[PDB]
Amino acid sequence: VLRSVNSREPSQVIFCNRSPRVVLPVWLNFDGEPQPYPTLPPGTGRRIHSYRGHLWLFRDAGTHDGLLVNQTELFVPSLNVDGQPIFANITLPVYTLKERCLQVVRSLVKPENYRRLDIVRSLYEDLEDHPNVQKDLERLT
Amino acid sequence: MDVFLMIRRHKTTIFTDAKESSTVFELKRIVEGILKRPPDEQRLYKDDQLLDDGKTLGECGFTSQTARPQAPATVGLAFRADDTFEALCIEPFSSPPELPDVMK
Amino acid sequence: MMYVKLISSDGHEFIVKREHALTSGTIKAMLSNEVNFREIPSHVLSKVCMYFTYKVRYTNSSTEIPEFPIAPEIALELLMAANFLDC
Ligand SMILES: CC(=O)N[C@@H](C)C(=S)N1C[C@H](O)C[C@H]1C(=O)NCc1ccc(-c2scnc2C)cc1
Repeated sequence: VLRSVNSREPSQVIFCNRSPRVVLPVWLNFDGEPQPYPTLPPGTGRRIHSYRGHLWLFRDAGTHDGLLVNQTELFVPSLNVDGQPIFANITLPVYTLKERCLQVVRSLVKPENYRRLDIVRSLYEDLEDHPNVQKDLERLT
Repeated sequence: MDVFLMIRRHKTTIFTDAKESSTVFELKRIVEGILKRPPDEQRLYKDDQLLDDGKTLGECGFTSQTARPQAPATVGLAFRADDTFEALCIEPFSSPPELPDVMK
Repeated sequence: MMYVKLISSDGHEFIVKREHALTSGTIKAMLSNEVNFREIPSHVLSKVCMYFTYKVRYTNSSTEIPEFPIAPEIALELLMAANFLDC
C-alpha cells in the first residue's frame, strides 16, 4: 500500500537535520520495502536527488526512534518551483514522557537485563517493544 | 521573550513563566496571587543575592536561553513573619537511589 | 491563572497551572485543587512538572525542539511515574 510512485520526474531535495540525533533516511521503494540511505550527523544537511511521488521517512540511526519531517511522518518530494529545491526539515517530535523515559532506559540497560529491572511486566514489554520501521508501516497503513 | 522559573521557599515550588523585560516587583505580584502574601512581605533571590523590585528579570540574569521550559531557573523566596524577614531556606529535593547494576 | 498543587511523597508542594497538570489524565481524574502522590518523590515530580512546561511550550511550534533531558539516576522512577500518570 505505502510505496513510492514510479513517476521518473526528478525532484531535488535538501535533507536538513535540525535534531540532536544521527538521522537514517528511509526510502519506501516501488514494492513498499524500506531502503536505508546514508546517515546525517546532528545539525547537518545533504542536497539529494529524489523523484516526485517518492516516499521518505526518518529515524534515529542508532535506536530507530521516530522523527518528524516538516511536522509530520512522511515526506513526499513535490514539484520544484523556479528550479529551487524542496526543503525536508527533520526534527525531534515532542515525545511523551513515557516514551522518552523508555529511550533513556534502553540506552542504559542492555536487552538481556530488561527482565531484571524492578518494574511491572507491561513496562518490560514496552521496553522490548522497541521502535521499528516495519511496525509503523503497518500502523501508517 | 519568555523565561521559565521555579520560585522556591522551604518545601514550596511555583512553576511559572514571565517576560524577560518584566520586573522583580511584578514577579512578587504573581507570587501574591498564588500564595496570598503581598510584595512587601516577600524577598526574591538569585542564589544568595537579594533582588531589587525595579530591576528586570533579564537584568538579574534570568534570560530565555538560561531559564528554559525543560530546565527552569530558580528564584528564592522568603517571607516576613510579622516583624522581621526569615532567612532564605530552600529544602533540597530527595536524593535518587543508586543506579541498579543493570544500568550501572 | 488557575493553579493546582501537586504534592510529592516527601512533602514538596509543587504549584503549577491547571492546564499544565490536566495534560495527565490520571491527575484530571484525581482532581475531579490538591493532589497527594504517595509514590512519587520530589526529584521525580519536579521533572514531571518541567515536562508539562516543555510539552506546552513545544507542542505545535515551528522553532527547533530541544531534547527533554533525563538523568540516568532518575530515569527508572520517572518511567514508572509517567506510566502511572499516562503522559
Ligand atoms: C529509478 C529510481 O528511482 N531508483 C531509485 C533507487 C533512486 S535513484 N532513488 C530513490 C529516491 O528517490 C532517491 C534516489 C536516489 O537513490 N538518489 C541518490 C541518492 C544518494 C544518496 C542520498 C543520500 S541520503 C543521505 N545522504 C545521501 C548522500 C540520497 C539520494
